[PDB]
Amino acid sequence: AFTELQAKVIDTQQKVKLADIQIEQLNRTKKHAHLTDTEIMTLVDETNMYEGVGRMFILQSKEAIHSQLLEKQKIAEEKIKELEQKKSYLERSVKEAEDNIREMLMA
Amino acid sequence: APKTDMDNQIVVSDYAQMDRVLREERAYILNLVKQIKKTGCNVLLIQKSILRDALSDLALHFLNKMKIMVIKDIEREDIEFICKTIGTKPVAHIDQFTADMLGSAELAEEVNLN
Amino acid sequence: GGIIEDSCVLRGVMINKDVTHPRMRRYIKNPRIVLLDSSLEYKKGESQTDIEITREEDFTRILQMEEEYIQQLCEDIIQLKPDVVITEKGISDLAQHYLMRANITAIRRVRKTDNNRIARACGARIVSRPEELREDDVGTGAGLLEIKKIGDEYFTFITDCKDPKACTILLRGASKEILSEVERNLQDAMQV
Amino acid sequence: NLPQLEMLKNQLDQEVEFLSTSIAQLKVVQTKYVEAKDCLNVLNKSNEGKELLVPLTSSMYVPGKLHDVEHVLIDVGTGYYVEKTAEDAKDFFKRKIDFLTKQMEKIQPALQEKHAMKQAVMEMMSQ
Amino acid sequence: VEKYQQLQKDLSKSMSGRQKLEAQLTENNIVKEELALLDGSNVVFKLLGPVLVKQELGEARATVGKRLDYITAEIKRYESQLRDLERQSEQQRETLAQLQQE
Amino acid sequence: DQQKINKFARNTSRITELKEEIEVKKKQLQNLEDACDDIMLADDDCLMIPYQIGDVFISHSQEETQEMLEEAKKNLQEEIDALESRVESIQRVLADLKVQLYAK
Amino acid sequence: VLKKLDEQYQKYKFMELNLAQKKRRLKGQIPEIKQTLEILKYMQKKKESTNSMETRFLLADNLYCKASVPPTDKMCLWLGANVMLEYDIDEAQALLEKNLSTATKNLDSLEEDLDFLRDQFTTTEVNMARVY
Amino acid sequence: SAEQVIAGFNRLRQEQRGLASKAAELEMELNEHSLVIDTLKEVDETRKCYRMVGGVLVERTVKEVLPALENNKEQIQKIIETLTQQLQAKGKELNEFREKHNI
Repeated sequence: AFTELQAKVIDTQQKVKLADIQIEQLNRTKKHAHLTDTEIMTLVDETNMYEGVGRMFILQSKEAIHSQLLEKQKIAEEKIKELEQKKSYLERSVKEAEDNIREMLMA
Repeated sequence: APKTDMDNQIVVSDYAQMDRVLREERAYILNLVKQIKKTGCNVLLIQKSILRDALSDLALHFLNKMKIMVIKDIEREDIEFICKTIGTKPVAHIDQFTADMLGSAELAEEVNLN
Repeated sequence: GGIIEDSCVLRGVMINKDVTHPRMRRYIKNPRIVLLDSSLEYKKGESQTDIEITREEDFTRILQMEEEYIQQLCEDIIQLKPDVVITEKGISDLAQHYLMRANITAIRRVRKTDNNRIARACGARIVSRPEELREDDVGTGAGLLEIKKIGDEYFTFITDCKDPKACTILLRGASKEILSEVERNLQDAMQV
Repeated sequence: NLPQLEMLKNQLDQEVEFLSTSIAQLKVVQTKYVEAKDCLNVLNKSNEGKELLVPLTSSMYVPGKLHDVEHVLIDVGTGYYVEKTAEDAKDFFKRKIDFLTKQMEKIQPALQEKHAMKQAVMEMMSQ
Repeated sequence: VEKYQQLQKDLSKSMSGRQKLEAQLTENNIVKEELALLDGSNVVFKLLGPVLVKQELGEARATVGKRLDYITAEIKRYESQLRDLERQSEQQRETLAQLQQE
Repeated sequence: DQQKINKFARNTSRITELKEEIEVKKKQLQNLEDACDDIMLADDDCLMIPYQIGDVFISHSQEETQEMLEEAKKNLQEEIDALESRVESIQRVLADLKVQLYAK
Repeated sequence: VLKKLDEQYQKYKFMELNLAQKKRRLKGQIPEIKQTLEILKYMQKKKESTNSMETRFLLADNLYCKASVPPTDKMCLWLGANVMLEYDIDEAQALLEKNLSTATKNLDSLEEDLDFLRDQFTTTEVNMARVY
Repeated sequence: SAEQVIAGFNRLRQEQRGLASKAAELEMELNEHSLVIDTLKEVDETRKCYRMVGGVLVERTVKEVLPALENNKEQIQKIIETLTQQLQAKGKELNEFREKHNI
C-alpha cells in the first residue's frame, strides 16, 4: 500500500525544510557575534558597553563580553552542524518511502 | 455575591466588565466572610449548598482562610437537631452571628479514622 | 479473458487477489519471492524503542535509530537474494528502502491468506522470527514470480513451489460467467 | 461529484490554515520563556549593581541600577504577577516552554492531514 | 446563507476569551502553586489596572482561588450564549436557503 | 463627480474621524476607575502602593494612585469632548450634503 | 462624454475617503509616541535621579526585577534602523517630540499622493476610454 | 476587435491603477529609513554613539554609527522599485490574461 508511502514523503518533506534557512544565519549570528565583539573591539575599551540577553542591557565589561560574545559566536557557530546533521538525514528519509513508492510501481 | 452565571456575577459581552464586577463580587464575599469572623466562629455549621441557594467558594475559600473550622454539606435537620441538643441557635444572618446563636462546643474535632 | 480450455494449473498458488497490477516486478524466475510478516517495525534501541522524532535532530537521530534495526532486518532479506519481496502488514518504510537500496522490491500491506497463498505459492513459510531470517524461511527452492496480464488484469504467479508442489486452479472464462459455471461444478470435483 | 468537492474544498484549506497559523505563533510565546530564563541567566551571572537599560517607552529606553537578581517575575494565573526566585522563575521560565510546546507541536501532524483531506478532495474534485 | 453564519460570530465572541481563560484557568492552578510556592521569597502581585498593586499571598490567595473560580465563570456566560447563538442559527439555516432557492 | 458627493464623502469621512478619538478614551478613563478599583480591591491602605510608569513603580500611599488615575480621566475626558462638538459641527454640514445632494 | 463624468464620479468620491484614512494614519503614530512623552516626562527628574522610583526592572516578558532603579539623568533612545544613542532627559525630551511629527507625516504623505491619484486616474482613464 | 482594445485599455489602466499600488507599497519602506536618520542626524551625535544590536549594545562613536544609515538607505531605495514594477508588470500581464476569458 502506497498510503503510508505517500504519508512519509509528506512529513519528512517539511521536516528537512528548516535546517536550510537557519544554518546560514547561524553562520551569520556566528560571524556577527564575532563582529559585535569586533564592534566593541572597535573602541579599544569602554564601560558603557552592553551585552544582554533581553530588553535589559546588563552593564558588562566588554572583556567578559568579548568572551561571552565570541561565546555567543560559538553558540551560533555550533548550531550550523546539528542542522546540517538534520539537513543530512532528513533529505534521505523522505525518499525512503519514495523509494518504496516507485519500486513497487516499477515492480 | 449575586449570581448571573456563577458566584461571580457575569454580564456577558466583553471580558473587562465581568472582570470589574468582580471588584463588586470579590469584595463582598470577602467582607461577608470578614463579617463572619467579626463576631467570630470556631465552627461554622453550613448546611448543604442545595439547602443553600449557593455558597461562594470565593467567600468559602477566604472564609476558611480567615481560619474558621466549618462543616458544610450538613442536613439542616442535623442543624435542627444541633440547634436544640447542643443549643446552637439558628443563624440566618450576621446579626444572628452572636455567641448565643453561635453554639459553644467543649471540643470540636474531625475523625477520619477508627 | 482466456477460456476454460487454456485454464490450467500453475504451481503453488497463482495470486490474483491483491494483484490488479504488478506490485512484484513483472517476471521473476530465480530471485526469491519473499514473505516479510509483521515484525518489520523499527526498534529505536537495541531491541528497544526510545522516544521518537520530535524536533530537529530527533528527526535525524531517532528516525535513524528506527532505520538501523530495520536495515539490520533488511539485510537478512537481501542476503537470501530476493528481487520481489511480499511483506504483509507490519512493514516499515525503513524495511522497504534498503530493500530499495538493494533494488529488491518490498511489497507492503497485503493480506494474510494472500501471503499464505504466497506461502503456498512458492510454498515458503511465514517468518516467525523476522530478526533472524533464512531463505529456508521465505523464498524457498528456486521459486518463481510471474505477473501476467491475461485479459484485463496483471496476475502474479508465484510458482515453482517447494512444499509438496502446490497447485491452484487457473480459472479463465471468456466472461466471468463462463468462468463461474465451470468453477461451481469444479467446486464439486475439488471437494470430491 | 466535482461541484460538491468544489464546495467542500473551501473549509479544508481553512482547517489547514487554522492549524498552520496556530502552531507557528506559540514559538513566539516560547521565545520569552527561554528569554526570561536567559534574561535571568545573565542576571544571576553578573551581579546586583550592574546598570540596566530597560525599556522606558517606544523610541526610548531608560537606564537603571540592578539591586535584585533573585527577584524575578513569572506570569501565571490570569492578569497576575508572581515575582519568583531566580531558580523558581527559571524553572517556570523553563517549564512554561514544556506545556506550551505540547499544545504547539501537536498541531503539525493535524496540519498535514487537513491538507491530506483537502488534497484528497482536490483529486476527487479534479477527478 | 448568512443565516447559517449569522449567530456564529456572536457565539465565538463569548467563546473567544473564555478560551483565553482556560489557559489562565490552568495557570490559575499554577498561580495557586506559585503562590503556595512563594512563601514571600519574592513579591506577589495581582496586576490589576495600569497601576501595579503591591499584593500579598493571602490577598492573592482567595483571589487566585477567586480568579480560578471566576476564570471558570466566564465559561458559563458563554455557556449561556453558547446554546443561544448556535441553536437559533440552527433554525435560520433552512429559512433563507429555500427562499433563495425558490 | 457631483460636488456635494465629494463633500458628502469628505464630510462622511470626517464624521467618523472625529468620534474616533472621542470613543477610544472612554475605557481608559473607565480603566482609570477600574485602576482605582483594583488597588481598592486588595491592599487598599494596608501596604506600600507603587504606581507603574514605564519600568519603575513609584512607592506611595493608596490615594496618590487614584488621584493620578482620576487625573488622567478628566484630561482624557476633555480629549473625548474636544471632538464631540466637532462631530456636532461636521454632520450638520453632512445632512446638508445629504439635503443638497438630492436637491442638486 | 458619459465616460468622463462617471469615471470622475466613481474615483473622486472613492478617493475622497482614501484621503481621510491616509490622514487617519497621519495621526496613527501620533498617540503611540505621544504616551512615550508622559512615561518620560513623569520619570524626568532633576535635583534627584531621573526616575528615582521603585521598580520591577523589565528584563523580559515573563520577567521583572525589584530594585531601587535610580540612574543618572539619561535616556537611551531608539531612533530605529539599528541606531541607539545615549541621551539625557532633554535630548530625550525633544528627540522624543520628533518621533511624533516625522512619524505623523510617514503615511500622511500617501494622502496627497492619493489626492492626485484621485485626479490622475480618471483623466488617464477617460482618454484611454477614448482609446477604448 | 474589442478584445484587444480592452487589453491595452487594461494594461495602461493597470499601469494607471498600479500608480496607486506602487504609491502605497514603497511608501513605508522609505518612511522608516528616514525617521531613523531624521531623528538620528538631527540630534547631537557628537559624543559616543551606540551600535544597537539586540543581544549586544555596542559602544561606538558617531563616525561609525552615523554613516551606516546613509548608504544602504539609498541602496535599498534603488532595489525596492523593481519588485513592484514586476508585480505591476505581472499585474499588467496577469490582468491581461484575465479580461480575455469570458467573451
